[PDB]
Amino acid sequence: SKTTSNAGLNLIKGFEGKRLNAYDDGVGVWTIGFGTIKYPNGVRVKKGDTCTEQQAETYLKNDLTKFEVAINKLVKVSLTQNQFDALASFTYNLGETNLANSTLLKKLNKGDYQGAADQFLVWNKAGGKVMKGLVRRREAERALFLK
Amino acid sequence: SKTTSNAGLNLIKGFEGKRLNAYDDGVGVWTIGFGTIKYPNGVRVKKGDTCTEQQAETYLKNDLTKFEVAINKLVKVSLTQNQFDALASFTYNLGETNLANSTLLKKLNKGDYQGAADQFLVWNKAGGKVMKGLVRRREAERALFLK
Repeated sequence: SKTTSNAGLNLIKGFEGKRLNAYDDGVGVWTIGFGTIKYPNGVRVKKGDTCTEQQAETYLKNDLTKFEVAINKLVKVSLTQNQFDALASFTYNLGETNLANSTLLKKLNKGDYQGAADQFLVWNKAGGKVMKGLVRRREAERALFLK
Repeated sequence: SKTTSNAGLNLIKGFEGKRLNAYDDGVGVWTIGFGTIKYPNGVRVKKGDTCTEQQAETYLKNDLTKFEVAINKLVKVSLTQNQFDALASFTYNLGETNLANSTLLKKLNKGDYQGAADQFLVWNKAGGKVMKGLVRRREAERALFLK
């Protein structure tokens, strides 16, 4: 069973940004590193927390584990490491339920890799508006999937 | 018995957006207007459909009826219109079963309005992922509920 490799980690790190001081993510949930809100020991991130780059990467790798488990359970065809990494970014962003219900996964499990790759681009909306950042993200994920 | 007023309608329009051309939501469900997937005559939205803003408003008001019915059946205490509208947004987003089983409804039906208001905030997850947009929705619903 696969885990997220450096291609997927770099993708996600680019999207989350690097923040070594805890920050309000905009809705009052304190966050640090590359999108971490809870340390692997269960302690919640709080205002005033600081971390190192290595700690942030470890925390990201931990945050990914549940979504990696979901991908390994849900996908029933072979994946290149690039394809797994693209799905890890997609699923980290959108959650396991969106992956489980997606047309992407339906087509993927039929062996239709090209159709699945094109489904990444459908998920470009937040609040019904197409977001340029989500377009760029889905395009990067599709590009890695097809690499 | 109550129906959703302009306040709840604006809350829901906020996070559904407005799209007068039908679009795929990523799970193969074509969607139009303010999150409508089935017209009031039971006909499913399909690719190529278009509607006017007025039609979209009518369709959204129709979509809300099942959730309004659920709230009026499940809630056993008085509600201001603001509180009803907050619950309409919450239940539109999360569904009748989640409302029925919620600590939110349990506290509300004991007459514990402040406890219920605070329970809005725990419903900020999708597919194992805390979502900033969901936190925003829940905080807006709580604020309207408390107004």
